[PDB]
Amino acid sequence: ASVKVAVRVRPFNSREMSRDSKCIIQMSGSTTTIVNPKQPKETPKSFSFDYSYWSHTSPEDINYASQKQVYRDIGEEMLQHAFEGYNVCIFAYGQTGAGKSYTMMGKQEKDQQGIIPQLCEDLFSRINDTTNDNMSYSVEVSYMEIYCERVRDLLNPKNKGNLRVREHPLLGPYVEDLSKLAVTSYNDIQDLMDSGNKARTVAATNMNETSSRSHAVFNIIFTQKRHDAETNITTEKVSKISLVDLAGSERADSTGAKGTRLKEGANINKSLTTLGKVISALAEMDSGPNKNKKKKKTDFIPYRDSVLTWLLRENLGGNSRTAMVAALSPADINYDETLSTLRYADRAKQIRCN
Amino acid sequence: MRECISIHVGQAGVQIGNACWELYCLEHGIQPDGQMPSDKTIGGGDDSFNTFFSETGAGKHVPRAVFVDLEPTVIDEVRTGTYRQLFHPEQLITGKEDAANNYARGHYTIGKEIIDLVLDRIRKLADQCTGLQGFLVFHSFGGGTGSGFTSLLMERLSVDYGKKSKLEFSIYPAPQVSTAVVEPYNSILTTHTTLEHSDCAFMVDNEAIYDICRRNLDIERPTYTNLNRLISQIVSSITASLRFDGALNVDLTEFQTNLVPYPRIHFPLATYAPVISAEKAYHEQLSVAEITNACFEPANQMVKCDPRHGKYMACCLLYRGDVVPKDVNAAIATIKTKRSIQFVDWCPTGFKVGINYQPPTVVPGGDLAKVQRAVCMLSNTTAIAEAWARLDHKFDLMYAKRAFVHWYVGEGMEEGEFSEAREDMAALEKDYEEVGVDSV
Amino acid sequence: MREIVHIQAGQCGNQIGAKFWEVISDEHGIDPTGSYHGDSDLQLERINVYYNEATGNKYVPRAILVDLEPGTMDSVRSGPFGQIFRPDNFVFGQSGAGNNWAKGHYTEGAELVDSVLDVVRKESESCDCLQGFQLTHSLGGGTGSGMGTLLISKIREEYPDRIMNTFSVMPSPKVSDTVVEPYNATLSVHQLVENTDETYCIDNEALYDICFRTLKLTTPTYGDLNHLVSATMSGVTTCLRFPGQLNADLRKLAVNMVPFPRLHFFMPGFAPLTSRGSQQYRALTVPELTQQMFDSKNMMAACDPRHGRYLTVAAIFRGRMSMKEVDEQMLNVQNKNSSYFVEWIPNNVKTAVCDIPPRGLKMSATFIGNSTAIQELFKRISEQFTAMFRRKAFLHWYTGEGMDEMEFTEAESNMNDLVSEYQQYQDATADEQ
Ligand SMILES: CC(=O)O[C@H]1C(=O)[C@@]2(C)[C@H]([C@H](OC(=O)c3ccccc3)[C@]3(O)C[C@H](OC(=O)[C@H](O)[C@@H](NC(=O)c4ccccc4)c4ccccc4)C(C)=C1C3(C)C)[C@]1(OC(C)=O)CO[C@@H]1C[C@@H]2O
Ligand SMILES: Nc1nc2c(ncn2[C@@H]2O[C@H](COP(=O)(O)OP(=O)(O)OP(=O)(O)O)[C@@H](O)[C@H]2O)c(=O)[nH]1
Ligand SMILES: Nc1nc2c(ncn2[C@@H]2O[C@H](COP(=O)(O)OP(=O)(O)O)[C@@H](O)[C@H]2O)c(=O)[nH]1
Ligand SMILES: [Mg+2]
Repeated sequence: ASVKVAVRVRPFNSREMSRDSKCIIQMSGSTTTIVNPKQPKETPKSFSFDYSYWSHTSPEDINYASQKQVYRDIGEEMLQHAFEGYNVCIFAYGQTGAGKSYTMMGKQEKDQQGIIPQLCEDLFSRINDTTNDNMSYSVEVSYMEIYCERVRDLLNPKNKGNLRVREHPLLGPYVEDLSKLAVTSYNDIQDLMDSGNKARTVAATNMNETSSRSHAVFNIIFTQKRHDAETNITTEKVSKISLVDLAGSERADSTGAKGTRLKEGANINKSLTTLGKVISALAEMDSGPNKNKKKKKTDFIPYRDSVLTWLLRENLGGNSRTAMVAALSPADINYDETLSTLRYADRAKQIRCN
Repeated sequence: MRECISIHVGQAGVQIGNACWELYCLEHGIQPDGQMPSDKTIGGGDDSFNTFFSETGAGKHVPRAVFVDLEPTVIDEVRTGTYRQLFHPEQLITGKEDAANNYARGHYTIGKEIIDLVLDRIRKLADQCTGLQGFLVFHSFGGGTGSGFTSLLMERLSVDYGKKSKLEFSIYPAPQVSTAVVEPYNSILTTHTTLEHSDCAFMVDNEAIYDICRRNLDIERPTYTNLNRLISQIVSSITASLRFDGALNVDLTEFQTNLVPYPRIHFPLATYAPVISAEKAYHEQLSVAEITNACFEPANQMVKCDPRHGKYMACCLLYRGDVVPKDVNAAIATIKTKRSIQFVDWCPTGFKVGINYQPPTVVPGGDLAKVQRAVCMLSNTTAIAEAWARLDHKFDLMYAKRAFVHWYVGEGMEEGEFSEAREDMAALEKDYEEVGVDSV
Repeated sequence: MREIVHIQAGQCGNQIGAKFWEVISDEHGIDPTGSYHGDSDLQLERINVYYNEATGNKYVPRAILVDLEPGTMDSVRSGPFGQIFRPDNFVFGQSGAGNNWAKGHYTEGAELVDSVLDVVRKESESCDCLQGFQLTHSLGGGTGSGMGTLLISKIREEYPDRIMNTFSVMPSPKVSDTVVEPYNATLSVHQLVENTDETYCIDNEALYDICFRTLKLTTPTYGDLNHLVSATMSGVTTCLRFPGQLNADLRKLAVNMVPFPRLHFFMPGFAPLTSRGSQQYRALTVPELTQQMFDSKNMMAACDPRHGRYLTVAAIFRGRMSMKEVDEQMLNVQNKNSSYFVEWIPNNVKTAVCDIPPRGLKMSATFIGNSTAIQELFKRISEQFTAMFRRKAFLHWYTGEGMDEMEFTEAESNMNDLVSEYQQYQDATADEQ
C-alpha cells in the first residue's frame, strides 16, 4: 500500500525554443519550488514530494535525472513486486504538452526511452531467462477507456458501446466483454498501444485541438504456473500490473465551450478528486501500520465513489505498491497549468518544507 | 455631477436595496411611481439629486440601479410590488436555476451568457452619466450567487472601469448563527476577489445587529427588515455628503484617502450610535458627546468582535443634523484621553470629521426614533482579524475531509483554488497583524 | 421557470401520488375539473412548476402514471381527482409483476419502458427549463421496485444533470404483507444508491406509531399515511412555488445535505401534529415546533436518532416568523444535544423560511434529517436477506426470468458498503494514540 510520488521536468520543445521561453521550476533533492512570472518578488511557493527529477538541460553530469534512473527508482522495484505475486498500479498525470508521454513512452530510438518500454523489455527478458522445463509464464493485455463514467473498448473495432462492470465475489471488480489478446514480445504491445491510442476519443478545445477527454487503462495480467511432478500445477500467484493515463484537470474559464465539453470536464474533475482522496487515505493507512501499528480496524476507503478507482480495487490497496508521475511544463506561458499539476501532486501524504 | 451606480446581486443585496430605495425616495420626496410633486408645485430647486436618480422629460425619476439575480422569486416581488413603476423593466433576471449555494455555478457555468447583458446595462447607465464617482455593489458572503457573480462582475468592471472607485457592502457569517452548511467555503472563495478589486469593502454581521435590536431597540423577535433598514441608514449616512449641503463635507475620494493607509487594509467597520426606540428617546439628551461615546462602545458594533482586543488606525465620524465643530472637537478630545481606546503610534492625527445639515429621515412603520442628531462612525481597526480567524477554523474542519467539494468540482473548479484562497486569507491576516505592531 | 416531471409506479406509489395531487390542487385552488377557483393571485405565480396549461384555461398535472396491472389505474380514474390527468399518459400493461423484481425489470417492464419513456420525453420537451423528476414507488417487490429503478436508470442516462428525486416506503420488521420483501429491497436499493440524487426513506411502522401516539387515532388506514407523506412532499418543494425570506431550491438542498455522493438517504418529518384533542392546550410557536421536530417519535423512518449522530439537518419553515427566533432555536438544538451531531461540520442545520403557510395553519415546518442510525433500517433487511439467501429460499422464480445468482451478492455487498460509510463517522471522537 506504499505510495511514492514523483515529479519530472521536461526539456524545451521546438516551439518553446523558437520563442522567448524561460525556465521557472527549481528543484533541490526532494523540494520543488515555483516562481510567478507576471508578479515576481513575492515568495517562490515550495512543496515537497517523494521524488523530484531534473531532465531539463541535458545529460548535465550534476543532478540530471535520466530515464534509466527513474526506471531503477520506480519501475524495477515494482516489477520485482509484480513477479513476487502482488499487484501494481502506475499513474501518469499532467496537462497536454507537459511531457508525460516523454516519461511513460519516451523517444522511439530506444536510447533514452520511457518507463513502459524498459518495463516491458525487462519483463520479457526475465520471462525468457527463467523459463525452465517446469515454470510457465503467461502474459495478457487489455485496453479500456473511462469516459463520463462509462467503460469503452479500445482494442475491439466494434461500434463504441458501453461495456458492463461486475463484481465477482472472489476476483473482485471486473469488466464484461473486454477484449483480451495475448502477447509474446514488446512489438505486439507497441502495435496494440498504437491502435488503441488511434481509437481513443478526443476533441478540440481552447488549449489544444487534440486534448484528452477520457481516462485510459492498459492492464497487463501476469500468471505463474509451477510444475511440480506430483499431480498438480498450482496456479500459485496471479499478479496484475496496471498503467493509467489520467486526463488533465479542467477549469470552466479555460474550456468555455457549452454542452459536451463542460460535462466531460466536470466528470474528469470529479474522478481525479476521488482518485486523489483514495490515494491519500491509502498512503496514510500504509504509513500508520508500518510505523504506528494501530490496525485501526480498517477505517473505510471510499472505493465506490468513481469507476476508475472501482475497477482497480485489487491493485490500489490491500497489499500492493502504487506510484504516480507528474510532468511539468517549464515555460512561463503554462504557469497556471503547472501550478495545478503541483497542487494535485501535493496529495498522497503532503509533507513539510521549511 | 456627483453620480453613483448601485448594483444589487442576490436576495440579500436585493432586499437591502429595497430598504435603501425606500429610504432614498422618502428622503427626496419622490413618490413610489417615480413622480415628484415638489418640482411641479414649486417650479424650482434641484430636489432630483443626481446621486441616485435620472430625470426624464415627462418628470419621472428612474433610479440608477440594476437588480441582478438568478432566482425569479425575489426580483418578481419588486416587479409586482409597490415599486413596480419606479424601475426600468431591464431588471436583468436569469430564466434559469439558482447558484444552489455553489460559487462555481454563480461564477462560470450559469453566470456566463447573462454577464454580457448586465455589463451592457451598466454601460448604458454610465454613458448617461457625466460625473460618475463610484459604484455601490450590494451582496453577501455565504451565497453562491453573491460570491460568484459579484466576483465576476467586479472583475469585468475593474477591467472596464478601472479608474472608478467600487464600494462594497456585504454580510459576513456570524460566529455561531448560520443558515447554510457551505458558508465558509463561499466566504473563502470570495476573499480572493473582494480584496483585489474593491477599493473599500464594508462588513456587517447578523448576530451583532440582533444584539443591537434586542438591547437598544427592545425588539425581542427581530427579522431581516430591521437589519436592512439599519444598513440602509448606514449607506445613507455615508452618501449624504454628495447630496445635501454641509459645513464639512466628505467625498468618496476623501473617504478612500483618509480610511486607507495601505491598499490591502481597506476593510473598516461601520456603526450608528443613536439606535434608540421612541420610548427611550425621552429620558436622554442624545448630545454630541453621548453619541460619540456610544459609537465606541463594544456593545454597539455591527460585527461580533472586540474593539478592546486591538488598536484603531483610522476613524471617520459623519455627523448629521444640528451639530457644530466645537462639540465634535470636544468629543474627540474626550475620547483621546480614555485608556481603553488605544490608537496606533503612527497615526497622530487619528480622527476625520464631517458634518451635514440634513437630519435622518424616519421610515414610516419603522423602529428608529426621530432624533435631531445622528452620527455614523467608520473605523479601520485591527480587531476585525478575529472575525476572520474563527471563520478559517470552520473552513479547516471542513477541508480535512473534502466534504461537499465534489459539487464544486462538478461545475468547473479544481481543489487547488481552495488552497489559493486559504493562503490569500492567511496573507491578509498576517498583513493586518503586521500593521498594528508598534514602530521603534 | 423551474418545473418538475412527476411519475408514479406501482400501487403504493400511485395511491400516494393521488393524495399528493389532491393536496397540491387544494393548495393552488384547482377544482377537480382542472379550473381555478382559488383566492390569491400567488397561486398562479408559479403554477407551471407542477401543471401545464390547456386551451380552455384548464390545468393538467405533469404526471405520468405507470402500472403493470389495470386495477390501480381504474381506481385512480374512478376517484375524486381521476379526471384531472391526461388520458394519453395512462401507460399500463395487462399482466402483473406478481411481486417479482425480475418480472418487473427484465421481462414485462422491458416492453412498456419504450412507451413510458416516449411520454416522459414528450412531457420534458414542452418545459421551458426542466429542473428535475419525481417518482413515488414502494420497495414491496411488484411493479414499483423493478420498473421504478428501470425508469430512474433510463432517465439518468438521458438527463444526467437534472436533479432526481424519489419517495420510497422501506420494508419494516413488524409490518409486512409479502414474503419476499428483503430480496426486492436490496435489489432496488442497489439501483437507487447508484442512480438517484435524493431518496426519502419512509416506514409504515413509524407512520402507524405517529397515528396511534401523536395523532391518537383509533383505526388508522392507508389514507392517513399517504396524507403525511403528501405533507412532506409538498413541504419539500415549497420554495419553488411561493416567495419567502430565504429560498431553498432543490439543488440548494442537494448541495447542503449530501457531503459525499452515496449518503443521500434522508429521514422526513412534519410539524405540528396535535390529535384534534389537545389543540386548545398547545401554544403554536417556533420553539414548540422545534421541540416537536427533533423528537424521536415524530420521524417517519422508524429509526432512533439517539442511536447515532446527525450528518445534516434541514428545517423548512412556512409562515410569518422572526429569523432570530429560528437561528437561536437551531443553535440551541445544536448546543443542548451536541453529543448527537457530527463535530467536523461546524454547523449542520440548514434553514429555510417561506411566506405562505398551509391553508389551515398559521405556521408549519418540514424536517429533513440525515443521520447514521439509518443503518439500522438497512441492516435488519440484510439479516433477513441472509436468512433467505443461505438456502436459496425463493430464487427459482427470479432465475426463471433470467437473473443470475451473482447479482444478489453484488447488491448485498453494496448494501454492506453503504452501511459501513454511515458508521464510519458515528462513534463521536476519533483520536488518542
Ligand atoms: C383546527 C384546524 O384548523 O383544523 C386542522 C387540524 O385540526 C389539525 C389537527 C390537522 C388535521 O389533520 C389530521 O387530522 C390528519 C390526520 C392524519 C394525517 C394527516 C392529517 C386536518 O385534518 C388537516 C387540515 O390541514 C390542512 O388543511 C393542511 O393544508 C394540510 N392538508 C390539506 O391541505 C388537505 C388538502 C386536501 C385534502 C386533505 C388535506 C397540508 C399540510 C401540509 C402541506 C399541505 C397541506 C386542517 C386545517 C385541520 C384538519 C381538517 C382537521 C393536522 O394537519 C396537518 C397534517 O398539518 C394534523 O395535525 C395538524 C394540526 C391541526 O391542528
Ligand atoms: N441582513 C440580511 N441578511 C440576509 C437576508 N437574506 C439572506 N441573508 C443572509 O444571506 C445568506 C445567504 O447568502 P446570499 O448570497 O444572500 O444567498 P442568495 O442571495 O439567496 O444567493 P443564492 O445562494 O445563490 O440563492 C444567509 O446566510 C443569510 O444570513 C436579508 O434579507 N437581510
Ligand atoms: N403507505 C402505503 N403503503 C402501501 C399501500 N399498499 C401497499 N403498501 C405497501 O407496499 C408493499 C407492497 O408493495 P406494492 O405496492 O403492492 O407492489 P406493487 O405490486 O408494485 O404495487 C406492502 O408491503 C405495503 O407495506 C398503501 O396504500 N399505502
Ligand atoms: Mg437566492
